[PDB]
Amino acid sequence: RITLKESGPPLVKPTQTLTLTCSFSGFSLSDFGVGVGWIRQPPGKALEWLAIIYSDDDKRYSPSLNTRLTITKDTSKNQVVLVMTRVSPVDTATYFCAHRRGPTGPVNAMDVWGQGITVTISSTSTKGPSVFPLAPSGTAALGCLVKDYFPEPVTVSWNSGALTSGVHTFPAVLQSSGLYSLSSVVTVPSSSLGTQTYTCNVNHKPSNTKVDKRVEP
Amino acid sequence: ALQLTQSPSSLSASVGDRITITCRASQGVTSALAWYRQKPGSPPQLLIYDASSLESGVPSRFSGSGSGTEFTLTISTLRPEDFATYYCQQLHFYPHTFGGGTRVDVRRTVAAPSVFIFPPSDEQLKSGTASVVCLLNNFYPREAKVQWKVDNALQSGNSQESVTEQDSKDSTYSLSSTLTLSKADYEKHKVYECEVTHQGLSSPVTKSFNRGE
Amino acid sequence: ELLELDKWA
Repeated sequence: RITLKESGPPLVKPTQTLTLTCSFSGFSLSDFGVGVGWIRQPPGKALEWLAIIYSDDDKRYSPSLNTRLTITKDTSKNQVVLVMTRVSPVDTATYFCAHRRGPTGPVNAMDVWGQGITVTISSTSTKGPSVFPLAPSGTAALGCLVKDYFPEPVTVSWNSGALTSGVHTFPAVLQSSGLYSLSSVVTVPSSSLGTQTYTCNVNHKPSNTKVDKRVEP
Repeated sequence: ALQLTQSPSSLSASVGDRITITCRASQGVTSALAWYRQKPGSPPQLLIYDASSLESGVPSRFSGSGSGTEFTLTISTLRPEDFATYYCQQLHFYPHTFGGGTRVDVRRTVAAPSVFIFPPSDEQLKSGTASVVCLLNNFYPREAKVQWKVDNALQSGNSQESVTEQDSKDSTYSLSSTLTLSKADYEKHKVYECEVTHQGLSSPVTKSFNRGE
Repeated sequence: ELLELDKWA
């Protein structure tokens, strides 16, 4: 049936321009009333409407983003394009393009969405993480602070995979510096603190950086 | 612009439950309202269009009614796959607004978090920064409040936190908060406190440590 | 607002 797919750069620098493409199939921007819109979603936020373009080249944008967006269509390539200028870190989000049915009720909705593309705005370059210990002291907790890496993602395991119960690897946060910081903790029995050894295995492939950090009191 | 208010914003349920959810428009949008279910990692999925019509392929349990300014989405018997976030969108006026969303998670008994505070490492102090993190382990519901305090001064704008997904086996959440200071500032103070507020705690819990003690 | 009406309204 109808399927759409967004493409472009997952990483963009503040100020630079973001160009995204929506490639679809199963329909054509030639069928009268058909629309293709753009919707974005900041990590942990709600959906935000961006713009819509129809078969006649009819166009509409978000009043708030109006002087920063330009939407077009190529009916030969069956693609829609969105240009967003002077992006800042608040533009980091997942961008979705979608299909809108045309006059045959059913135009009142976006019926088919692409899976979206994650774009991150950072003035940063690839960088490996520094791995710090979160020392412990009934249930006890300990962990690893995987700080200042770029870009995502990073992998963490405990005791070379042999430890999975009680583990909680949290979602990374984008610090104001442009670098990520993530936390991984495992909860255990205080009595095991002195005989068992806990080591987190950190792997940031983007920078070819591997660290094994043993953690104790 | 046209504001769409979704209610409730978050809601907990169990399989086989009957739930109804609402979306209020500040202005009449006729029947031009759509409902979407969005599972984590997955994009929005059309359930209801034109406010009351079930989208082809969508389970019959979903239903929608409303017109003008009031709209509701009902799930007669909710399934495991219905634990997601729901949104309403109006396509009557430009721009085409979306509501803030209703997050539907799994109910389990109220569990207070286990709290742990982690002083920064000596190795990181050299970098010139000090990160102290606070752990809230296995709690429910999801709302928790973390307040950082250095020598009883309330910290603001210098901490970041992230929450895990609701656990598959025990339906709990876990949170991590990080307070970032400069090495100099960390060494200028003594008490580091992480205060946690949450439904399972009658009174707010505080975990602290004195920097050189 | 003097809010614009959608293409199909």
